[PDB]
Amino acid sequence: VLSPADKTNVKAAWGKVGAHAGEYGAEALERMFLSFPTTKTYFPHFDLSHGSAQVKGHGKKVADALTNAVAHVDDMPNALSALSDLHAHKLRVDPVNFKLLSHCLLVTLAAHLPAEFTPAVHASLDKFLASVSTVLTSKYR
Amino acid sequence: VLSPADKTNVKAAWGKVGAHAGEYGAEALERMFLSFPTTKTYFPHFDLSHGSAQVKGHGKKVADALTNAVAHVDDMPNALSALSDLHAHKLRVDPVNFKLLSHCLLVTLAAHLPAEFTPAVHASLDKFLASVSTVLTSKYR
Amino acid sequence: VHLTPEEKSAVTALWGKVNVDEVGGEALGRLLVVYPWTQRFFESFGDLSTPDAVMGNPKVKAHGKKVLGAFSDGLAHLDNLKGTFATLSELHCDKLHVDPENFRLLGNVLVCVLAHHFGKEFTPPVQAAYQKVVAGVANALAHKYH
Amino acid sequence: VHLTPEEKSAVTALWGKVNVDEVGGEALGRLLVVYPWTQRFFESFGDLSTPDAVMGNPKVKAHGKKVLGAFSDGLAHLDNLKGTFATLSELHCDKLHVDPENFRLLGNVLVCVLAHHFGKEFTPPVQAAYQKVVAGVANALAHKYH
Ligand code: HEM
Ligand code: HEM
Ligand code: HEM
Ligand code: HEM
Ligand SMILES: *Cc1ccc(OC)c(OCc2ccccn2)c1
Ligand SMILES: *Cc1ccc(OC)c(OCc2ccccn2)c1
Ligand SMILES: COc1ccc(C)cc1OCc1ccccn1
Ligand SMILES: COc1ccc(C)cc1OCc1ccccn1
Repeated sequence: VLSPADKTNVKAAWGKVGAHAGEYGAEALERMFLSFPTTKTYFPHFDLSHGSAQVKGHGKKVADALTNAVAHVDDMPNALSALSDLHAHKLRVDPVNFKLLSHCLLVTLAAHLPAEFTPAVHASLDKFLASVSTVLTSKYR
Repeated sequence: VLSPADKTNVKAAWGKVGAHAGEYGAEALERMFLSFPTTKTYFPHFDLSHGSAQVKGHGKKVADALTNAVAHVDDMPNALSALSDLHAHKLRVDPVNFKLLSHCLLVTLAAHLPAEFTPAVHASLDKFLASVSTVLTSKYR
Repeated sequence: VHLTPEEKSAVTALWGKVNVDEVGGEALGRLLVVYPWTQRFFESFGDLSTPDAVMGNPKVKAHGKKVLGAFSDGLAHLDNLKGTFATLSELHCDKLHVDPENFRLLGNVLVCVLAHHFGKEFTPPVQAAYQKVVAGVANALAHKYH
Repeated sequence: VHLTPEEKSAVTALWGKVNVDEVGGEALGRLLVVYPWTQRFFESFGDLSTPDAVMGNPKVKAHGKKVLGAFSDGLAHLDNLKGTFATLSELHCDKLHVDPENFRLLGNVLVCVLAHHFGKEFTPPVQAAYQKVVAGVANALAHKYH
């Protein structure tokens, strides 16, 4: 559960990420695949080499889903129902993997935002990602 | 996130507890205290002996809070805000302890409601307790 | 695991009453229904589309007997779980890549099944004994990282 | 504890640039801010009421230097983390009863902090190498729980 301040922090921080959201989602995926290679078993048909255009393209999709979540932070289940159907009902992603991707995204923001990745922002974003992970791992249809 | 069927499941099963609230709540705590002794450190001043009147008294507070959460299954952060204040802001209970008490509550329901405790209901109750735990370990005020 | 003589006796007494042809399948079926992402590991078992299909799935029930079998073995070698589950640990960690957090989940679902089957007989102290037992098994299976 | 000869070098080269007096206190402070329940174990440290109070708390800073020292220790004995962390495992498990999931959190928070200090220099391969080290340290600390 995010507080009113968490929500302001998430909107402000994602706002600062701005046009770089796609790049950051792509780097978060790359970091995850390298650091926790078992996550790659979920993407057997992807070209997963460093710099892969398919990963850059999928990172933009992930980033756009998060931008959408930030914009509907008050009712994420409704906003992400199609994605929950995909990850929880169809792919059955073990929740541990969401923790891994959430961590890699925070590592990516940290590497890119030395001036804006404050402890409060880090806290609010971590909860926001835990919140999205819960929706994507729950079957609520 | 709970599906409509989960809410149905949860209200039906918990409604069966009724006036057993206190007894079942006490039993869940006793099972937790005995099975995971590290949890007793949150009640250093309590009399935790078997049959303790302190535990029996506390167990009724806990079950009735669950009763109140079941009634407000679609609006938990607002309904449990006072409990969140207590567990997240004041007591700072480590989230792992909620998984332990939730497990002890499910063990208690299974031992007493064999007919009711079906795989589907077991699943819905587990998710519901997870929802409850998220609210009580989050600071959102 | 360090069980008390009293505990060890209570544990063995109750286990002797466990239907070895059904309890493991009930526990595994419940794992798949309660924590649905676990079905991904068993997609080759066929239809696991709904709770009833999972619980009624023949391969789930058959596999469950093997899982119950491993738990019995653990009960017989509580003194050395680490060595008893070495082969299974390698299987689940290297071949299967099951996150260890899932081992604890199955152990706790099994405890819920024992409570469901034995009712009041599965007393708090009897549960405490079983919790040490399943934590031991889970810990023994997660040693390939540990 | 893998660490290809090249990863070991990468990790070593990066650590030499780590600020010994501050990084440990930033990691602990961020743990206290990001996962607030962890504050329960540090009541004698003083004001932790706001992120500014936490990050500037002198005890957190002083204590974090010891935390960082233990990480340095692990890096200097990568092939024997279990022995290196035995004393600390007993302190955290048996005396403080810190749930082991929090060792993993601190380790990942430390990774975030390294990334925060080094920016682009904290490349995905450098990170992959550090994830092995922090997983190793957390596993080593949870050992008493084995
Ligand atoms: C913050 C968490 C995540 C978000 C927001 C998210 C978002 C997305 C989005 C936007 C899609 C594309 C849907 C489309 O094609 O329109 C997708 C697909 C997918 N995701 Fe995730 N995802 C998350 C975590 C993960 C994790 C942790 C895994 C597993 C390690 C995973 C596995 C997949 C797979 C396998 C696909 C389908 C890829 C394909 O074959 O095309 N996702 N995700
Ligand atoms: C489903 C989860 C839980 C529910 C619904 C719940 C509910 C409650 C309620 C209603 C109160 C009673 C306050 C009063 O007297 O009016 C309480 C107090 C308290 N709870 Fe929880 N609780 C939950 C989980 C936990 C857990 C996991 C722990 C710790 C292991 C915990 C530790 C405490 C303690 C320390 C108090 C204060 C006791 C005292 O000093 O009197 N609670 N809880
Ligand atoms: C903690 C208790 C566990 C025990 C005692 C146990 C025991 C076993 C046993 C006896 C086998 C058969 C080994 C063989 O045939 O050589 C097996 C196989 C398997 N286990 Fe487990 N297991 C455990 C947990 C889990 C969990 C939690 C998962 C997944 C979430 C899992 C997934 C698998 C898979 C997919 C197989 C292969 C099944 C097949 O397709 O034949 N196990 N397990
Ligand atoms: C995984 C990294 C961890 C390392 C390397 C580590 C390291 C240390 C070190 C070196 C000490 C000082 C021991 C001494 O001076 O005798 C210590 C103490 C302590 N640690 Fe940790 N620790 C870790 C994680 C944690 C976590 C996650 C918590 C709790 C959330 C924790 C809570 C404490 C407490 C409460 C003390 C004693 C503080 C006092 O003197 O009042 N530690 N730790
Ligand atoms: C708001 C919220 C959603 C989901 C959570 O866990 C799945 C949650 O837990 C509390 C928390 C998570 C991460 C950092 C700090 N607190 C909260
Ligand atoms: C609806 C919901 C709330 C909170 C969760 O985790 C904290 C959650 O995770 C998915 C899940 C939990 C328990 C059993 C099965 N799924 C879902
Ligand atoms: C799939 O679950 C999660 C995914 C991403 C994140 C950030 C948190 C999650 O769970 C919450 C959590 C996990 C570990 C410690 C504290 N809180
Ligand atoms: C504080 O967290 C929890 C409390 C009670 C319950 C039932 C689940 C929780 O977490 C969800 C979870 C935990 C382990 C595996 C899968 N899902």
